[PDB]
Amino acid sequence: MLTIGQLARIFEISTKTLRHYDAIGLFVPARTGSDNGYRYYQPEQIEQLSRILALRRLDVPLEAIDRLKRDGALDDPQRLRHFLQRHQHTLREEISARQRLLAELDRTLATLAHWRIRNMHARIVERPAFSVVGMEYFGSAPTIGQLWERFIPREHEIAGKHDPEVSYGICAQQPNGEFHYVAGFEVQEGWPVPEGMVRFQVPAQKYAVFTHKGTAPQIAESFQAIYSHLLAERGLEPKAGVDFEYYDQRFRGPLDPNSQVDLYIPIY
Ligand SMILES: Nc1nc2c(ncn2[C@@H]2O[C@@H]3COP(=O)(O)O[C@H]4[C@@H](O)[C@H](n5cnc6c(=O)[nH]c(N)nc65)O[C@@H]4COP(=O)(O)O[C@H]3[C@H]2O)c(=O)[nH]1
Ligand SMILES: Nc1nc2c(ncn2[C@@H]2O[C@@H]3COP(=O)(O)O[C@H]4[C@@H](O)[C@H](n5cnc6c(=O)[nH]c(N)nc65)O[C@@H]4COP(=O)(O)O[C@H]3[C@H]2O)c(=O)[nH]1
Repeated sequence: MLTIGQLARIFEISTKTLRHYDAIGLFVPARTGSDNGYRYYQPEQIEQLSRILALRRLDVPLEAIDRLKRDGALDDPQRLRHFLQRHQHTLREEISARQRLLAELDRTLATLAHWRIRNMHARIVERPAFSVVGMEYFGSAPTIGQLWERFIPREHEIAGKHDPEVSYGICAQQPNGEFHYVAGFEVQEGWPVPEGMVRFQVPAQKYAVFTHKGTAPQIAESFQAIYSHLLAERGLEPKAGVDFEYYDQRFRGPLDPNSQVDLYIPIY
């Protein structure tokens, strides 16, 4: 025979969970110690307690278990299997119903994007030429976001940062056809350029500035809307030159949906 401590041990439960079961009359010990008032169980009851605890593991309430114990369904493998399949069917439907909501949710998230784009209004500004030092990349890559994580650990090595709280994602066109991306900071001329990095000069330009209020992978969608109609709808025409992303305090990481990024679109 097993003591309540031995039983509770091999099932890793508390000893009063078992006295409780005894008070309910759900799981009664085979006999009570006639000289210590202790509870003692038979090895034949292990599989019975095992099934009781397996129901509790399925979050089945104890009063349910007590209902099964009384009307004999708990000690019947066919009636018990029936209870479990039924409960299984509910779990599957609760999952299906929630999965349907995720589709409706994801469909609703898409419409929120168009609403955001419709609210991305342009502000026109002219800015003089300024110098940028950082890690450049020559070539039409299918990575940028990787250039940034390639660039963030070496940011410290840039001396003479005129304004360290703002950085730039510059994209310059080449008569090549290819484009030239550079991630860096505005720094005054004369300071040394860390090894493996470059100094890029952004010319003076007229700009249309669109505030992208979203994630960084979502930046491309803003660019698409900008060149598909947003400039035209405002009678502005893009001009060949260098654009850039303007990251300041409003930027909170490439995957934070609360990040804001100004996109300086050169125009006529
Ligand atoms: N103080 C106390 N302890 C209990 C009681 N019921 C179970 N135990 C504990 O459970 C062990 C084995 O239980 P068992 O199957 O009755 O197996 C027992 C039982 O079959 C038999 N036995 C020993 N003493 C007595 C006794 O006073 N009366 C009876 N009828 N049988 C006894 O010898 C086996 C070995 O017993 P133990 O080595 O002492 O070890 C016992 C004892 O530590 C109880 O009412 N009082
Ligand atoms: N046919 C049927 N009768 C229902 C239903 N819901 C309640 N009842 C009746 O109402 C009594 C108490 O229901 P309760 O307050 O929800 O209290 C319930 C509940 O808290 C728990 N319980 C028992 N069976 C189940 C079960 O299958 N699932 C769950 N989740 N809880 C149960 O234990 C109590 C059961 O006490 P009983 O003596 O069985 O008595 C039950 C039962 O006769 C139902 O969906 N179908």
